[PDB]
Amino acid sequence: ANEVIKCKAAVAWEAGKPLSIEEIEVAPPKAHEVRIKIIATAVCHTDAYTLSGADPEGCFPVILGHEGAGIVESVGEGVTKLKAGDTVIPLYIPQCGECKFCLNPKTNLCQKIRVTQGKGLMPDGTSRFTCKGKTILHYMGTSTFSEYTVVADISVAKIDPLAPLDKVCLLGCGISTGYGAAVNTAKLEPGSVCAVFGLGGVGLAVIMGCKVAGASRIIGVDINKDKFARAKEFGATECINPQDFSKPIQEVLIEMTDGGVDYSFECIGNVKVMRAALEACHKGWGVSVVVGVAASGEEIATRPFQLVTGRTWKGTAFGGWKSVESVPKLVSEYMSKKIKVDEFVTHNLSFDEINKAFELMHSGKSIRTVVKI
Amino acid sequence: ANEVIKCKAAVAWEAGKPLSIEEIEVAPPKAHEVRIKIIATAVCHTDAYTLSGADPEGCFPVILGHEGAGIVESVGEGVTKLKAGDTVIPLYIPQCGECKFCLNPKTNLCQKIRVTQGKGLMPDGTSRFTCKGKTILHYMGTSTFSEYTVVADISVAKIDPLAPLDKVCLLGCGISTGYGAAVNTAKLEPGSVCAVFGLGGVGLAVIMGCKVAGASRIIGVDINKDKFARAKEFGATECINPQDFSKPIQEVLIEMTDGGVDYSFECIGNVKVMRAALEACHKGWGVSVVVGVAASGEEIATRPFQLVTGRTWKGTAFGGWKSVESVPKLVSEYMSKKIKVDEFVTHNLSFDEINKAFELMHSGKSIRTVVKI
Ligand SMILES: NC(=O)c1ccc[n+]([C@@H]2O[C@H](COP(=O)([O-])OP(=O)(O)OC[C@H]3O[C@@H](n4cnc5c(N)ncnc54)[C@H](O)[C@@H]3O)[C@@H](O)[C@H]2O)c1
Ligand SMILES: NC(=O)c1ccc[n+]([C@@H]2O[C@H](COP(=O)([O-])OP(=O)(O)OC[C@H]3O[C@@H](n4cnc5c(N)ncnc54)[C@H](O)[C@@H]3O)[C@@H](O)[C@H]2O)c1
Ligand SMILES: CCCCCCCCCCCC(=O)O
Ligand SMILES: CCCCCCCCCCCC(=O)O
Ligand SMILES: [K+]
Ligand SMILES: [K+]
Ligand SMILES: [Zn+2]
Ligand SMILES: [Zn+2]
Ligand SMILES: [Zn+2]
Ligand SMILES: [Zn+2]
Repeated sequence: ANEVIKCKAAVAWEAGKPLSIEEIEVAPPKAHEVRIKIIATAVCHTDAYTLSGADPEGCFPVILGHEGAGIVESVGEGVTKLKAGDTVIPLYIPQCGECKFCLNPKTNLCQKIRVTQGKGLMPDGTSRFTCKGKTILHYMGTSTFSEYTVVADISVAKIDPLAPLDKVCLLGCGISTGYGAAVNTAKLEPGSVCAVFGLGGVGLAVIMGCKVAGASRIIGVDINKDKFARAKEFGATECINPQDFSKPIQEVLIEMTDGGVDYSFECIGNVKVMRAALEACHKGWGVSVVVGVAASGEEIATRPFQLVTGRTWKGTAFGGWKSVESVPKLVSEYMSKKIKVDEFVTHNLSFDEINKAFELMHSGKSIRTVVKI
Repeated sequence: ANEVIKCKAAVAWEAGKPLSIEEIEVAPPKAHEVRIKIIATAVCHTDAYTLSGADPEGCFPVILGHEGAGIVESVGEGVTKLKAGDTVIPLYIPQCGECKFCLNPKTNLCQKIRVTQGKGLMPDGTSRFTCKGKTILHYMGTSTFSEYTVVADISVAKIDPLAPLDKVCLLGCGISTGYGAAVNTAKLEPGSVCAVFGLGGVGLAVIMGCKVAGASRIIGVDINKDKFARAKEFGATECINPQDFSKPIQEVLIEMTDGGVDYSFECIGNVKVMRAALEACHKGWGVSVVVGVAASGEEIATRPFQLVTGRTWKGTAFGGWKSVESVPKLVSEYMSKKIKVDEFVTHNLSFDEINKAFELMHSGKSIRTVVKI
């Protein structure tokens, strides 16, 4: 029988405060739920955004984390596709395969459990986390900052049992998104001229995707020149710092590409840079893809003339990958050396030092920090 | 030998005043130029905007008009594809077929003569119009408000001699644009749910295109309910007036379609409605195409969230048709009865009554007025 598990977890008691390593209780999985033992997890800007209290959708107390990889500890009633021991990756974008969205080839945004997930609850409307007598909320349907988490069965990707979990946990978000933005959303053709704004883990994954697709030019853009070396290693043909120019970055890109790039990607979350990314696109056929998540309230803008004269403005969520069916394949692409993963890991920490990952992220000195549970 | 031609034309001496029927001189065609005898010309809000004086690029004196059909009166040196007698349609969007744009399948925006055309001049930098001792400027590279006009040899579509010129003159603008917006820019699939904002000639052509593509639902939107009857005749499954609802129009549409439309088309030129059109699109795969030409300086806006969650913002110019090769085919589709043209004509006038065409536009009681030269 599946019992209540007593384990450690990094709890976010309140907005604006660091995470606290607490002893918590994890209820057994109910019908169509899966309990997972998290082996490794990474931290992303989104976890920090929610933690800051700036996220109008954020609620506390809560167990954050959405970039993890683990092993199935037990499954609830009705679950047959998964079993104890399976190697998996929690998914914040599920795939029920039955809804209006899963049935449509043009999207990956399953809506089956979005309502409850937004409230930090399981599909049945309750939470499996408790701590010191209080209910602790789930986050993005994953809550990877715990030794053991419980997710909806449609929020799980079964992967290659040989994949090193302290590496593939990154496919839970950043890598997959940037890579998918290039090959799924933009679908850039061989020989394309591209520009990538923001050279963090996401931008690097975009560059990686542009190289896989055979781009002829990949121009990285970042105000932090320390990001350049790794950008080139990933495939950037050149990097520029908007701070070195006196004219708008879009004019610079237009100037160095004889009209503008074929595809641009904003991987920062700056509405002003998003406009520049669109305007840096070549007249007639340029396509700009928004990947960054802007603070709530912020709006993007430009003159309709930009679209009338040929440019297209797109966006992407988790690289457009239908999660459950795609993630296993991304793991296989990693195992076969088609895509990189290890190269995104810049720092490693133990669970007790989880807050240092947030510090490294804000010091701007890391791409991705993997936390060993 | 080609001599100077004295003829009648509707001259716009200054902004904010009615066109003046004058006698003018039309120089012969220089190298790579074609002089055309205009048989019929229509009028649309773009001609009126320039005349209003609100166009930051409107210069006077000028001979307006960009919707025409006629016969080649004579050609200049080096012109061998066209000859006197050919039936043709002048094009404000040329097709040199040799520039980077004409060679790229994703666009129809030939740039070979845009600079001079924008200055109301032929490619050689001069004008062929004179009147009362004053040089008169060309307009949109067509100047169809004259018995005779001269245009670049790459601004000409050779069409079926049997086509009725007082009809196909509308294919030089509105009809082609709306139709193309649906089948070239949107490329909507059979069964698509569509919304068309603005039911003028452009919107009706979009509806016509949606029907040809096999759209399942076509919702027409306009603040003037008198535009509804004809919209339904063209294929709209229903029409709604934004004024009849207290909620923003995009909220009404989302409600009416269980999520939003698959494709929306803005055929007005109102940035606020352009935003509504985008937000009225369905999450995950919705696509909005801006067809309307907004006033200078105005800009469109929305929250990047809209793009990140699946929507796409596009625009179109002359329906994306590579002008020289497409117009003849569009004429053929009309001849074959695949598309409508005659149904767009709401009024007919003689050349001397040309100003009345503008009066009809202001009263909002016309789609297209055809002026017989
Ligand atoms: N759409 C999605 O599904 C999805 C998925 C994951 C992440 N994201 C978003 O992607 C964005 C990037 O994630 P990340 O982990 O790579 O973040 P990151 O902070 O590590 O990288 C962002 C980079 O932007 C650079 N930058 C900041 N201002 C700049 C400017 N004005 N011009 C050029 N560069 C500038 C920074 O130096 C940094 O290197 C974030 O907004 C994240 O929330 C979106
Ligand atoms: N992109 C192109 O290549 C291209 C080509 C031709 C025309 N255009 C532009 O297309 C637009 C329309 O051309 P047209 O000939 O059909 O003009 P039109 O005036 O005949 O049509 C405009 C319609 O929009 C309706 N309308 C006005 N405000 C509205 C609102 N708030 N909500 C709903 N409907 C509203 C008007 O009542 C009218 O029925 C103009 O901007 C024109 O310049 C663009
Ligand atoms: C770590 C980055 C995660 C941010 C995810 C961005 C994806 C937005 C889609 C969520 C909205 C929806 O599913 O209806
Ligand atoms: C009849 C009015 C239509 C006016 C056309 C609007 C399209 C503007 C695009 C300009 C073309 C270019 O810059 O190459
Ligand atoms: K593509
Ligand atoms: K399409
Ligand atoms: Zn992340
Ligand atoms: Zn689903
Ligand atoms: Zn017109
Ligand atoms: Zn050209």
